[PDB]
Amino acid sequence: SRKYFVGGNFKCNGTKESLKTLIDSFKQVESSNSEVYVFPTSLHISLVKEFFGNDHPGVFKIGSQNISCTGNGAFTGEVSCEMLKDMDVDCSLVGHSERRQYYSETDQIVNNKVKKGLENGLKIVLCIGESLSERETGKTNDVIQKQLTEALKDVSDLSNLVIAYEPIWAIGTGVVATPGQAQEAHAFIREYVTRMYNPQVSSNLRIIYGGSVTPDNCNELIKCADIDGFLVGGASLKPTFAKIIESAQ
Amino acid sequence: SRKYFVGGNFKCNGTKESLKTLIDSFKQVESSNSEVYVFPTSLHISLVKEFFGNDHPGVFKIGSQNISCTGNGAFTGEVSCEMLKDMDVDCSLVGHSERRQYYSETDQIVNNKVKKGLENGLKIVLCIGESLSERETGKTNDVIQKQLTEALKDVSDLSNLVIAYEPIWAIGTGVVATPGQAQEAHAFIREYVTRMYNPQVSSNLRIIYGGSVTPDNCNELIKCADIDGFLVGGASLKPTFAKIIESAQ
Ligand code: NA
Ligand code: NA
Repeated sequence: SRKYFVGGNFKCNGTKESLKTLIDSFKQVESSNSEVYVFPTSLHISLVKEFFGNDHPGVFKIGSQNISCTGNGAFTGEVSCEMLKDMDVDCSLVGHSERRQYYSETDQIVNNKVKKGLENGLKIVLCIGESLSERETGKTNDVIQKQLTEALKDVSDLSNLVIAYEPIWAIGTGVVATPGQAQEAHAFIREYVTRMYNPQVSSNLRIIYGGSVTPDNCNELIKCADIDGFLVGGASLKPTFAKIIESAQ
Repeated sequence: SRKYFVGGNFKCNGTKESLKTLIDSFKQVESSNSEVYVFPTSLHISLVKEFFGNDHPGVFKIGSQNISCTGNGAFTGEVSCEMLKDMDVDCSLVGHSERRQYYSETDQIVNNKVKKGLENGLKIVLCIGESLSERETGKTNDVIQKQLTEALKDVSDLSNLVIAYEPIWAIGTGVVATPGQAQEAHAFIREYVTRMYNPQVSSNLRIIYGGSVTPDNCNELIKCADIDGFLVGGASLKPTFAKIIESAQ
């Protein structure tokens, strides 16, 4: 059976003081049957590693929120896979909705980043999802197919991939996603991955839910047959992120 | 008379070990009449601060290679001015040629970033410059005017601004800029700032040269009347960056 994956995307948040307090809480988490990652900002990755230190259970690992399309060189403002590996970071998000929406990350850029990450041995959390206009006009499945076809173009091996479904339509719009709707989207993603690859590959692929996750709804969502964990937003900046990890046990 | 400014842009380069060695050299620099900044990647800022420690000569300060357009929040992959201030970083590059060229930073995004940086108390190194096609078609001045007009739109106070002129036409093209050509571009920039503001403001504004700078040419360039220091690329990842600082004495 698939090992569950619980990620905490800090986004553009954190201070030295707030992260010190938060990581002190996370060090109290004694064990997990799931993979557990937190994704601080690039500015905070080394600090967060220092805060964890060695006096912890080895439940939490650290990931990046983004990776450069290129390796080292004349890429002002960018951070490369090789730099991350030097820092002992073995995972990154790619194609988060916010980067697609705000920073001109196209499907083709996302493909480039997935390939770059996987080639450098990183675990890549590929983010996909449709907007409210797309959902309301019946294009959910068209969008998921396009995003997968393009993001995974010439990507042969999914062993180090995880897919996060972001119900963009249900984030900040006043519209709310039910667990049933989440499950339906995850089942469809898995079904398309079967077509693009095969049933063995799709059966092994973790598909994590990247909508609104809190301590109040995580236990219901994780039971859904095609939901294999979470990519958590704001709830990952609170000690009760531990309750979300516990739901995945 | 203007205080000179020597910046070292590391771009997307560095490892823990290589930076440890480099900063150990930079700590040997005993004094400078110039402002001195190094701009590591965001991943490396806290480690570079560690390596300098708390008993060095106080010659070097640390800057960022980029800042977010927005403050904290749901901006995956971005690092904000407020985050930089929390880490005691007081300076950033904005509008570097590589970000304009590769990451879709328009003049309007650059304006947004200059305003956001300055409003948060950061010293902003605004980068401008024209391409080889622009230079060869006679558009150098048109391009500089446009870039300044847009980047400084509604920017009233230039006390925390520095401008870096990047002769993009002379970087990676096989075409080489002479110090005379650099001087001519710097003089034009200052002349246009006079028109946009006034001669007091333009006489106080540092305009630093962001073309090819090494220990072999820095002494000739710094003597130029309108060249007030440097934004150095690859030469800033070597101990001999110290020789470039020394040219600005
Ligand atoms: Na499940
Ligand atoms: Na000069």
